[PDB]
Amino acid sequence: PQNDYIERHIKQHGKRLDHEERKRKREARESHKISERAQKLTGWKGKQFAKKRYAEKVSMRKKIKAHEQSKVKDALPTYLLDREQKFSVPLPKVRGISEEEMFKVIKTGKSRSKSWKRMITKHTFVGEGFTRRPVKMERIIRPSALRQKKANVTHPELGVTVFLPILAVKKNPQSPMYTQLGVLTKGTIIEVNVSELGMVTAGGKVVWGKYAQVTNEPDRDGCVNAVLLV
Amino acid sequence: SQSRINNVLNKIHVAQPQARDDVKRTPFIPESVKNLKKYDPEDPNRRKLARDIEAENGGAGVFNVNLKDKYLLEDDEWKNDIMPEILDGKNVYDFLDPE
Amino acid sequence: MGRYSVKRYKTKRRTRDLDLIYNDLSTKESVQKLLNQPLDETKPGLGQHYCIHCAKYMETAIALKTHLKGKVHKRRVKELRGVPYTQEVSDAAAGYNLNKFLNRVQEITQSVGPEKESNEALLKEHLDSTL
Amino acid sequence: MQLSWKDIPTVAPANDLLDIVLNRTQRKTPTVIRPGFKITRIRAFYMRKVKYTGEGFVEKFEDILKGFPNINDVHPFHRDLMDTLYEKNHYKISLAAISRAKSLVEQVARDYVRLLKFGQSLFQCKQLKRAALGRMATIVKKLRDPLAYLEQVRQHIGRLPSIDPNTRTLLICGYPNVGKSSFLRCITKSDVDVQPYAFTTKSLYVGHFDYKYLRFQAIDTPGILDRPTEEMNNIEMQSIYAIAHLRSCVLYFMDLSEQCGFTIEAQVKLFHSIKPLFANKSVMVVINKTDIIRPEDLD
Amino acid sequence: SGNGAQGTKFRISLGLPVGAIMNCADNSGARNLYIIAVKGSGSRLNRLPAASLGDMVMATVKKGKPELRKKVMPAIVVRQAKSWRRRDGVFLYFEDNAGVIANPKGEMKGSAITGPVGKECADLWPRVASNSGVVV
Amino acid sequence: AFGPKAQRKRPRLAASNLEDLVKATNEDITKYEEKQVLDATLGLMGNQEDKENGWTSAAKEAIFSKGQSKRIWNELYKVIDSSDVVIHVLDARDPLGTRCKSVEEYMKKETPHKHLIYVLNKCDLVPTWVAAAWVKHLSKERPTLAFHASITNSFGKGSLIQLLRQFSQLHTDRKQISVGFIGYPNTGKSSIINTLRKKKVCQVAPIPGETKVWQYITLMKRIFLIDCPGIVPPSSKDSEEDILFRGVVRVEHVTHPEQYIPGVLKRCQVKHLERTYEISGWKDATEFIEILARKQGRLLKGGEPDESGVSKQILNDFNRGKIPWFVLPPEKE
Amino acid sequence: MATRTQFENSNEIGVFSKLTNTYCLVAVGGSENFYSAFEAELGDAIPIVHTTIAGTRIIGRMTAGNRRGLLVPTQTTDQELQHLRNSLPDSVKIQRVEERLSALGNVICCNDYVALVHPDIDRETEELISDVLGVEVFRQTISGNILVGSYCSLSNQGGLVHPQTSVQDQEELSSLLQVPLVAGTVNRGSSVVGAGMVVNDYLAVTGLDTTAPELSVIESIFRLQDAQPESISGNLRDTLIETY
RNA sequence: CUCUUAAGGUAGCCAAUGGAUUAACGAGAUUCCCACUGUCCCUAUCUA
Ligand SMILES: Nc1nc2c(ncn2[C@@H]2O[C@H](COP(=O)(O)OP(=O)(O)O)[C@@H](O)[C@H]2O)c(=O)[nH]1
Ligand SMILES: Nc1nc2c(ncn2[C@@H]2O[C@H](COP(=O)(O)OP(=O)(O)O)[C@@H](O)[C@H]2O)c(=O)[nH]1
Ligand SMILES: [K+]
Ligand SMILES: [Mg+2]
Ligand SMILES: [Mg+2]
Ligand SMILES: [Mg+2]
Ligand SMILES: [Zn+2]
Repeated sequence: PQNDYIERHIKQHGKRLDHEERKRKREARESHKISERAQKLTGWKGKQFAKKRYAEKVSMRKKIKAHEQSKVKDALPTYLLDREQKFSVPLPKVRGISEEEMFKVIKTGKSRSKSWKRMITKHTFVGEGFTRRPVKMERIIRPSALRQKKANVTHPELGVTVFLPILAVKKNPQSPMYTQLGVLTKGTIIEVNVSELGMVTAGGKVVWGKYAQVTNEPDRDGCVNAVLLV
Repeated sequence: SQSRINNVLNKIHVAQPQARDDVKRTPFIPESVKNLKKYDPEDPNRRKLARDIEAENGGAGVFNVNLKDKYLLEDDEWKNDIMPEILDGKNVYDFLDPE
Repeated sequence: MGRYSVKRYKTKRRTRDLDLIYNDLSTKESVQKLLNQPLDETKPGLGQHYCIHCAKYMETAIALKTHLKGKVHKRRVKELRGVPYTQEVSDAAAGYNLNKFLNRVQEITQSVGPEKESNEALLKEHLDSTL
Repeated sequence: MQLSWKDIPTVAPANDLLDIVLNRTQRKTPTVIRPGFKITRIRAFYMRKVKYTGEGFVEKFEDILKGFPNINDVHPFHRDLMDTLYEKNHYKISLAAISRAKSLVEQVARDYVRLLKFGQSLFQCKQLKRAALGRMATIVKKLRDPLAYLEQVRQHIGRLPSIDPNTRTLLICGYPNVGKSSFLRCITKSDVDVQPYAFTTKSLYVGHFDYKYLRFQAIDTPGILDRPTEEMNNIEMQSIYAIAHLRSCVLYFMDLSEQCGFTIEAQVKLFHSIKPLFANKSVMVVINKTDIIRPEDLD
Repeated sequence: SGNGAQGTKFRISLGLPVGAIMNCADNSGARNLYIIAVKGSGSRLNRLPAASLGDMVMATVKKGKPELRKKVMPAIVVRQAKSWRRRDGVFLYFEDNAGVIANPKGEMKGSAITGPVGKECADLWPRVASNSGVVV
Repeated sequence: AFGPKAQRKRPRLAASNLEDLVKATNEDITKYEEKQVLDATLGLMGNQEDKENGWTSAAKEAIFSKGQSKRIWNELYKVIDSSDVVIHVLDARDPLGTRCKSVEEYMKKETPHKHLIYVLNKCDLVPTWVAAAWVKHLSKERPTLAFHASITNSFGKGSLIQLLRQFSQLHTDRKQISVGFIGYPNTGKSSIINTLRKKKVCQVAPIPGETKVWQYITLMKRIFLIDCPGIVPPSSKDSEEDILFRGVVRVEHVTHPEQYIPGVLKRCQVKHLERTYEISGWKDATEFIEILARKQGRLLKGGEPDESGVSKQILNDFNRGKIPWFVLPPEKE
Repeated sequence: MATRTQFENSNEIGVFSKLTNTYCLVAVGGSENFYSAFEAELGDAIPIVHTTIAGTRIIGRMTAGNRRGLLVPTQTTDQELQHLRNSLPDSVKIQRVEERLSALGNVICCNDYVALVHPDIDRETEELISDVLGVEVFRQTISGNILVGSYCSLSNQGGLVHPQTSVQDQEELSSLLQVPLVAGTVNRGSSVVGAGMVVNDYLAVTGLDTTAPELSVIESIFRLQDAQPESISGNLRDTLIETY
């Protein structure tokens, strides 16, 4: 068969003789079936059924509201219309993180008798030109999978988020030791490259570096989120 | 195109014989074959085929055909006769002989 | 049943049959074909140095000569002296295809036998000359 | 050539695909883990979740990508026909969006397995697995429009007639209502509908017959209006591309009774206008409807 | 019973498990065949798949043409050394194990088969029967 | 664009006229015919006809994928992350064949402060001018040092040591520097380290995978050397034959080595082969193997020559340097 | 007079049946549909016989004969031989042959007047073929192919050889057989034509998968229809050029 | 102030040889091949 052969077949032969009646009775039985499913489905399927029922009812209410609203009834230039898009920090206080949580003891030796190496369990920024220290003298371990270079920065102005490279770690509120180790936890002040935002000072200089505050826990969600400090 | 020429010639040729002897080799068609009436599936009065016999008796895999029914013997009562095979450690078949 | 007989006469370690070797020796064409073989890489001695009686390849001509000077080869030669014992002999001893067996024996004694003997004589003297 | 592309598996939309893959993870991988177990066990549990979900999405995307035809590698007749039917630009952009989603899902799975190697507790490991699955879900949700387009394309392209561009072909062409479909019905057993109104036939129809122990195919085309190519529409583009590509015997049908709605002068103008199309193709003119009026008794 | 086989196949004693090497009885240039799989094989823990006469196997050529080598191809077993029962009333066996190269439809790659072919295999495979000079 | 609610009824870019349409379609058909002829020269003669008869190429042996394990690559990235200087060890017989271009790219992109140089080892296995030309052509890209590794009779040891002293003096801010040795298996990294130490401190063997973990060696108080397991970057153009002739696989685990013997005949000079093996007169690889086996007495039970054993020994001789061969350097400009 | 049928969905008609001018032999397998396909063309004009050879079904490949004789191999039981003798009239000679090459259908290709034989058949088997089948005997190959009975299909009117048979070989074989020869396939490209079809002077039966050009060539060479000689190669040249 | 790419056509100069790629030996560690087989498919049977 070719092209719309089922539609042509219906046009040339019709449907089954009980098609309309059977479809009509199925649609009439739908109300009983929906009630039976709501009371009989169990577990995950029941929870999904209730969730979908709530969403459908919300959608119907919005459609009714829009219909009745219809039945009742920035100052951009010409080339931008018809187009779419206190010195307190936002996190003055964050959860305290102890050294027991921050560091993991690494055991060394054949019988695991030595315990002087420590591994940082959080995400870090190691800076440019990082080379690992030789393994015999490496006390602090900052593994490469937990090293970050870029962050999602939200600008309070214009409400946009951009993926910006990290320039430095300015202040980790937990400790200056974590600051100098480059630990990126919630509330850490970082320096970010803001070159693609196109900022200019009052003197005509181009801004390409500013500060931001980390607003999430990268050890929990695998990424760095920060809000720009403006 | 000269590429598909040789094989076309080789497969389009018909080999022909030429004499080699004065012996007549003529096609042989039996008289009953040449007098046979053509079978018609859509015809009320046709020969009954063995598959029709099978379908009316048991169908395929249930009908048990008798292979002795077509025997051309001197006496037709001999058709359903069991041929003995062994007699006292001897095969009957290698003693069976005219005269 | 015993290990010696099992591992010597296992079916996968079978050797050529004596009636087949008798047929190999009966005709001159078979003798020449088995005497002059193409260089085969997978046979000992590159397919040369083949004793027809024992159906056996030797690595070298000196090996073939030392083999011909042996009781094993003479045993095989003695075995190939008589009628090659087909199934016809067993059938006739049972008393079946008697005329066929007797005709075969007459043909062996009249034609096939002496021709095989002459071929064996020529083959032995050729092996003596070349070895 | 493949010549026919009915064997493409069904393309689920974005929400349905999310349901299928995520519920497959919840069903086919174990769901019970305890905070009292070894951290190695907990990490392996959540790593298996992330990896299995990633593989499910990748297998769906691969089944999509392998099934659909390669528009630039098919015979040029099929390339032009599918371009007319489905808009080649949108076709390739949708398939490329699927390919990009596949790459992003693989990257997310690899990144979060590597992170999960350093998880210290059930809470952190669970948060990392939820982050990985949520990022996969975001990627899939961004595929909503291309998936719906591709599902429509798959359903339509599975029903296209199989046309061999290198076999023996009789092309049938002319104005609407001149008898093209009627002649195809007379010479083949194709079931093309015959009606007294313009453009009953909106796609190419194929029939077959045997002449001197050879299989011939005949192509009925939608009618052609006498317009320039710039104002020619896609329905006529089907016939134009068929005539341009298929080396054949083109049969141009003429009606002298003008019951097609067109005059004899217009039909001759159409012939002389489509004259450049049948170069190095055998051409015949069939004057249909001679039971009404014959060429003998013209003016 | 395999694709291309003609009808059903009754059980025969198995003689060729995976890892066996049989001779090549056709004239396609192969010398022996190494069995790596058996078509129609069942499944049971620790049990080796094995082939009998008239079975289709997947085999590689160990000795023969390099063109035939490094390729996995179907083969049909035409002789076996393991004794098997014929329903007429005799146990019988051949001197060697032997197979012939085929395609998945069971059509012969070579043009002739040297040596006898078991009746069971010949009756199961029509192309083997057509290429056979000796049928036991 | 398409569907129940589609509004496109015309082509976006119509042909200018029917003459343009027919000419473009004729050119497209001719290009398609030529392209299909070109792919029928190879692919239909190969892969497509194998499915018709049901033939399949045998499985790729797991031995040819050695040097590509996650453990080895974890070790490699660890040594790179620890190294201030990275030495890429190349075989003087086939340096471009033994180059790790992907790792060079990654180092130039992600770690530009690490200094990457070339050491061309096994320079005693090629003629003098071949080594000179290879040093000249590789120096256009990176600093290259020709080398012969040996504890007692080496070449280039003083040059390499004074170069590492210059690197240390440049990084006087660091209290010590680390030099990591990377490259293909069996190119001689452990040998070079042993040569610099004048002591057998790293295990050396012709079998691939002799070095399995990294190893620190103190050369001077301010210079450390890091031995690394060999790596083989995956590629699609490189075949199992190329991998085998680069000395990467264990020949004793390959299935049929007689099929790789013709590559030996292609890569080696005939007079050199006949001087190495005291034979002559072969016209093909199988004849060469048979003659060598009969000379050596490598016969099996029954007089068949041991083709596989002789082929494995030949492949070992080629890789271990008992047969002279080299790849010509690029032409002088 | 070329018909198409299958034996239990097999296109190998010549494997499972034997057709001469005066009798037809069929395998016993399953229903009576194969027998009835032959009976629809032959009626009661010649005997159509159900038979087994060594308890097998491959009877066209196990036996050879013509309108005067029928040769069965040494594996035939006394009971099968007796059943064949009871079914056929005395005008057909029936002989059991002691030959090593027991696939007589594969190793003998014959008609009422001549026979091609495998080059290694016995002298006694050749004399028996000459005496019982009543034909001249020639030791031959079809372009290097032994198994002439499976790689050639022959009648008194014409012959079909496998399509890789050269022109010179065709000419020499046609002179030996004194019938016109053509090269072709059967059953949609099969080269084993003798095992693919059966034919006599007034009937040919091939598999269902035989294409219309192959069937037209078969009818032409065997002169099956009333006005269809072997000289319509010129009339079918266009179809054969398009097909080949 | 200066430093490295001058070396060229399948084996060179320079001092038989240019070597630890060391023969032999070894209840030393390791890989593979032939032969061989109840290690196994898949277990059966006999003696004390
Ligand atoms: N009198 C007459 N009318 C015809 C003939 N062929 C077609 N028609 C009529 O013409 C109308 C359109 O024919 P159709 O096959 O749809 O032409 P198409 O539009 O070119 O495919 C139908 O209503 C037919 O009844 C013919 O040969 N004679
Ligand atoms: N002739 C020669 N052989 C060498 C040289 N360097 C190394 N080899 C040999 O090549 C083989 C592999 O050496 P190895 O140090 O283990 O290479 P690795 O895998 O990179 O560590 C050893 O047998 C060495 O003796 C050299 O400069 N010349
Ligand atoms: K090594
Ligand atoms: Mg129409
Ligand atoms: Mg097991
Ligand atoms: Mg090493
Ligand atoms: Zn002897």
